[PDB]
Amino acid sequence: TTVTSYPGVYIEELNSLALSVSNSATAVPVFAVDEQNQYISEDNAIRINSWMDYLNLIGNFNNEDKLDVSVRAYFANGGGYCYLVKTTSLEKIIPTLDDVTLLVAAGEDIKTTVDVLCQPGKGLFAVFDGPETELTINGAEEAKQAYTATPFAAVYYPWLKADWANIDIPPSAVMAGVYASVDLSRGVWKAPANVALKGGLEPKFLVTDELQGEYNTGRAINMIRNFSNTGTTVWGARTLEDKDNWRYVPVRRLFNSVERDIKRAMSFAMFEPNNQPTWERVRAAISNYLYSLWQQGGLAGSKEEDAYFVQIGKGITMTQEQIDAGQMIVKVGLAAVRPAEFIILQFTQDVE
Amino acid sequence: TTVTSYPGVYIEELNSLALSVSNSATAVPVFAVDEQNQYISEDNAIRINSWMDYLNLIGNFNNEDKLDVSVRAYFANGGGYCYLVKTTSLEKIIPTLDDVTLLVAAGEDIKTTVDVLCQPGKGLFAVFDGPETELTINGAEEAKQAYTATPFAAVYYPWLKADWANIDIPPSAVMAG
Amino acid sequence: STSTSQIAVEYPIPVYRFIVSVGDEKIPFNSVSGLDISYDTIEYRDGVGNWFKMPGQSQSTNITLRKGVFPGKTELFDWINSIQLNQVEKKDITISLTNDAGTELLMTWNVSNAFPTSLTSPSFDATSNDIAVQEITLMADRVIMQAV
Amino acid sequence: STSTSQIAVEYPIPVYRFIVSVGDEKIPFNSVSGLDISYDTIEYRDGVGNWFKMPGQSQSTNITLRKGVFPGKTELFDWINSIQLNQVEKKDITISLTNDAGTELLMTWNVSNAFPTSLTSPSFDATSNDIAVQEITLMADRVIMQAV
Amino acid sequence: STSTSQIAVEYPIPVYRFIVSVGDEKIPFNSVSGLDISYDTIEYRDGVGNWFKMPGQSQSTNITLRKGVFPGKTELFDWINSIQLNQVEKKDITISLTNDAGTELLMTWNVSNAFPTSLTSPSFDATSNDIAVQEITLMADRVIMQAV
Repeated sequence: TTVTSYPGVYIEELNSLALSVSNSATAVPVFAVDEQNQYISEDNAIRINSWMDYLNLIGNFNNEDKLDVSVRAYFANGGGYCYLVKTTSLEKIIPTLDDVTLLVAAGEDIKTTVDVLCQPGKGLFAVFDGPETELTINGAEEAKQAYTATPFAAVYYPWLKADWANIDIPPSAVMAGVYASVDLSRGVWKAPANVALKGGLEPKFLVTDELQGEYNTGRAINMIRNFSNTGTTVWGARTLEDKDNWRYVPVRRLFNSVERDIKRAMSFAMFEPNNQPTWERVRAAISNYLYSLWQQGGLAGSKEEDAYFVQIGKGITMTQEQIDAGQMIVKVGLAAVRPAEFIILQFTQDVE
Repeated sequence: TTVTSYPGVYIEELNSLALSVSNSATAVPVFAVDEQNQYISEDNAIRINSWMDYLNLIGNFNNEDKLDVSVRAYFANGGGYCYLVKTTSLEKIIPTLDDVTLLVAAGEDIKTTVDVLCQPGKGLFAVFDGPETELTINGAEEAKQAYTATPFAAVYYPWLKADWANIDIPPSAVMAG
Repeated sequence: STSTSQIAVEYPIPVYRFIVSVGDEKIPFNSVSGLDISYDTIEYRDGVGNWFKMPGQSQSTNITLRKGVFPGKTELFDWINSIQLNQVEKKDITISLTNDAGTELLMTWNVSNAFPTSLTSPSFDATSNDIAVQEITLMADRVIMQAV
Repeated sequence: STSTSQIAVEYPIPVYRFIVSVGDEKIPFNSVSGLDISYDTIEYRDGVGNWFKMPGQSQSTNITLRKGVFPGKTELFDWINSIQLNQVEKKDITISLTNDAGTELLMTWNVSNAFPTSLTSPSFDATSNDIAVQEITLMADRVIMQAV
Repeated sequence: STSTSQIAVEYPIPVYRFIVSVGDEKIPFNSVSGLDISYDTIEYRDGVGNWFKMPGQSQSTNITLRKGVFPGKTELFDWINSIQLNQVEKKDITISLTNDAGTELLMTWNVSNAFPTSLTSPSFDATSNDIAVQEITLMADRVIMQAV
């Protein structure tokens, strides 16, 4: 690289791109890497703290690599540190790593691993790609058939393209950075839609509004489409579940984030005596956290007693039988905010 | 329900309702239970200490059951522990149980048993329901004719309704609480 | 002839038996003071005669915990020593009135985001028969009182 | 049946046995006072409702040492007499709780850069049965408390 | 229960810890004042009713740095003494809010082409308990504020 013999200064001339670092507490993605990738090994995650950290692992930035153009688009949008796990050993390493929240397919088939590791208990959310082909409003319900109906997944359709990238960029890798950029500036409870992409991105296929109405309904495919005043922007917040409970990705990612923070407060109660002075410390630790989250506007309620409730007790939640087994049962409820998705203007010709 | 192998924590997601417990020294009701109830047996009282205790005896909360919606309305208003006696063996178990004070018909015909066990000596008070039909100011003295003139009984007329309950709730079960 | 379970329901609670828990630790304290809610009052008054009184801006909660000096342990001092410029670890304090040999709480107070100011060293005194005691003072927000 | 080595670990430390050491000298003192940490609090409050409380600027440490008047010795006075305009010799003061006939310290406080203000002369009083005592007051920085 | 790395991201920055660097030198200052952007406003208004407001000509930046008098050092004075007719050495001033024992900057202001006018001598005063302080005033251009 550079060899330094005299103290001096050095006025080397080279074109290397440098991206500014960001720290994200809530979004740590795991990029699925294909086999025939000679840089990372099987069965260990390589933590990449920054774009410079990634640019030391590989020698040159490669335009032809699907992994290279996906990682650069991730760090240009504001992503923090991420892990790089190969896709065949992917189901063994994600349970080892504690603080992993996102699971990102950078143009990879992770549909086998997402069914077996995305459970209601585990905190993994899994954003992956739409189909690379230009689809139709006509054969539209067959494209939604290819994806599973899990509530933990979101599909973003158009593979983005850039002037620096030779190949088209998978859209899930830019959305791991948009998730980290939204939650840092406005919070996890805010939806990641109508946010502009900071990198030099634009969609490969311009999407009509009538086509987006087909895909938004049943197994919803969010779409990245260009607006003349905003540039390119994300235009969906819906998961793959059509049920009214987990329809939107800000509600699903809020519940994933809250239960991870409650996991850390219940870590200190581990292996403490199972009696009442522990339970009133478990309840007090959760009640502080949900109150300060409600004060940030994360939970929807005018009255503080409407936003959440916590219930521990020997009469209430756990039996005398279950206490002797070693169990401790808490009930938490939350009231998330839903995003306004449609705005209907009525224009009247007479003013009255 | 839940199986625990590693120590950890568990972030199971399920909708189950939990009611806070209360201890009442003065009011211990006995809920009359109809036959064709597969959960309780004849000729023994089942002490239900809490709503969670009741929710272990039956698997699911049932909107269609007259007993289910009456017990949940009882514990939501602040009732303590209660007994569940079937209505045909009801006249044998209430003399066995010492501290029973209330006798609650949760939509049941206990007019035969109330005449034979509510005496001036025994400490039983018996709250039961009004008629389920919407009555009149016009035929009003015939509806009072259906009930006995004992001093130990009170009749609360309108069968209450709730958004969680599919059927209408008998008003005597909310009045034990 | 009061029964012993009637006293648990009807009688007032004595102050001297309590548990203080600072964060994840629980440490025995000699006395706890302060810990009260307060509100400023806003008063509007106009010319026709009506006088509006309102609850206003809440006041900051200031707590004082008192504790004797024990020979191996300084973890009240290490909390206040860790203050670099404005960064300190804030933690939740819970006071809880208990029974004798406390396996059962009777009342519970909860304090949020408490951080230390003004640790007070003992007054060394050659003609005194006392234990070395220390007061730590905490500034916090949101005292709430929980039943049982 | 508490053993005598259990009391050395579990029991609180009495205040009355202590060693004060002013610079290189060690001198017997009757009482030591003050010697506490303190912090101002900075409070930010904006319109959406969130209220930030921070530890702020530290406060200056002021210590008061009390000592009886002995017939040959004035070396508390010679320290405060040596103040020319702003130049005084600052020295470190250490207080240390000890055992009986102290060969073993239990706790230790350390004061840095202490210099004297306000030496107080005894109050001569013809109807009093007291010893002539003197208080010296010290301004300093950085009280730290050391275990053993 | 705020973590200590959350306070580094969410909490406001206290003013009292800062580094001033005048050219190649860095010198400790007591206070820095002024240092603000400003713009004149141009207003056009015609007869049909529309009113145009515009940002106009920028204003000159005037900074005031305050510093106590130290016995060996006059390098605020030697800068203002070197003014021959219109020739003075202009140099860049950077203010930077830091943490305690600053190894890490939090905010940074940059001033370009600052040169001294109006060095203020201390007010000698026989009945005052103050330090000899000096204000120097700087005229400059282009205050910019840099994150970290």
